Amino acid sequence: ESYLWRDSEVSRSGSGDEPFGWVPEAHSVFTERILAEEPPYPCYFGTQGQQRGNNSFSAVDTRYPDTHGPAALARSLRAYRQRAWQGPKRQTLIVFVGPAVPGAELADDHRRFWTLLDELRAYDTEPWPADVPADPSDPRWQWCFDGEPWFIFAASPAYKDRRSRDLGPCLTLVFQVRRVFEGIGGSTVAGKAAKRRVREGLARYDRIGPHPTLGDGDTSTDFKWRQYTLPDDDSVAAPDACPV
Ligand code: HEM
Ligand SMILES: NC(=[NH2+])NCCC[C@H](N)C(=O)O
Repeated sequence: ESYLWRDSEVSRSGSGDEPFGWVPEAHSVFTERILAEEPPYPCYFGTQGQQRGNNSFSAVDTRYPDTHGPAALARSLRAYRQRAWQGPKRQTLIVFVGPAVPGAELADDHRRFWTLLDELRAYDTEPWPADVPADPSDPRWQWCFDGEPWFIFAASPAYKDRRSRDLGPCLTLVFQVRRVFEGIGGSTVAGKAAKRRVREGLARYDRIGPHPTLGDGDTSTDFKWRQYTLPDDDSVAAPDACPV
């Protein structure tokens, strides 16, 4: 019924040539990435959330869009939002989009990601937040669903130098509600300490440095969309080029 899974429920996602028959493998690669010991995954928060049982999963199967597509993901997002606002603050939803496409370029995976986020809006039950501009060209735009803005980023196997955003063979969407950042807002002492620690991790793991669009946390950053789909290099997209 529900396509929202905890780690122990993933194996029932699918088998074989079924819808989601590739999902257990995608899940297994993801957990190996973020639990690796040497070098450790740069985001220790994410590692800790996995070890502690606080990550949830879902998927989109491009071969079954009527049943295992954007409409179903929108249901899973609503169920996740409810779980994310209870119990531990540091929860993440990880969504695999598959099956994997051997040979896909990063730009192909980014286009897929934006099309998904665009499409999901049609299946929201709630009014768009009246304090968040709905127009993606606005500097204060953020992707919103079920009444609130989310934190969201795209992971792909086509990230070569920014290996931290290679989470396995599928386009992967990593969703969180703002609750995750309680106590470690970018302007707090703890929040700065967390940036230093993750950034040291990145230097160890990736071949390219942290991207310029990740700010210092002292103000709300304009054109947050850019952080959703970082390039594999140091280039900065035109602020008006959000594909939604
Ligand atoms: C499975 C879950 C997670 C993954 C895969 C993950 C992944 C990442 C990655 C790849 C970055 C580097 C910046 C970027 O590419 O956008 C990052 C940075 C960060 N993450 Fe995580 N994360 C996870 C969960 C969390 C959670 C649950 C929190 C908070 C509780 C958190 C806090 C942060 C912080 C503070 C940074 C540093 C941002 C900066 O230096 O500006 N992450 N995360
Ligand atoms: N797990 C992550 N990559 N988090 C990115 C945080 C984005 C940032 N706090 C902002 O809204 O400007």
